[PDB]
Amino acid sequence: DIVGSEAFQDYVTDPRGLISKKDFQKAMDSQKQFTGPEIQFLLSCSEA
Amino acid sequence: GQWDRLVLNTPSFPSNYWDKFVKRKVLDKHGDIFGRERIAELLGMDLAS
Repeated sequence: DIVGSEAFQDYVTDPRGLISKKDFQKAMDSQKQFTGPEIQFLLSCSEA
Repeated sequence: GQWDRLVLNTPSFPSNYWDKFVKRKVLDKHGDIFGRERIAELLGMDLAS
């Protein structure tokens, strides 16, 4: 869903596009239709 | 459909229409999941805070 979203791409602090973890933290609790449990669980699932 | 773009900012927009709460209504509906300041610069509404 959030692929290409403007309020997810607001905090993509990477020119190469291999973005950090905390971009997903900031750009999906600032942005709604998500939840912080899902955020921390996803970055648990993410490759750190 | 573009000529109306240049009147969104003004306060005198909802002149003859009755329910002039309109800006607050769109801010309540869509402003939560968007820039509330994006609303408060697009739709006028100077100093929404």
